[PDB]
Amino acid sequence: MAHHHHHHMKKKDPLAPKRALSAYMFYVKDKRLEIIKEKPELAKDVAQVGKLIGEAWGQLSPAQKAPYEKKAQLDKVRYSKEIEEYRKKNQE
Repeated sequence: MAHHHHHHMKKKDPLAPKRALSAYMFYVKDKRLEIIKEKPELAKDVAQVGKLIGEAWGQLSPAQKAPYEKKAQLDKVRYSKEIEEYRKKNQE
């Protein structure tokens, strides 16, 4: 199973429990995927996209930040701990 089409790498986490992406990642991938679909030219501008995220955040309002943060945290925590114990007691 070593072809040019499919390369050996971490494409997904099949050895992990059930869980969905967190608000944090959602926003990140959202803004990025959006800037790419609408502007695929700068899609190869890691620095650009990054600056956009940081700026939008530091200049974001408490309305969306409230839930975005609360969810991002609760999710990041629950997920972190979840996978933490699972991984520690995985491949048994």
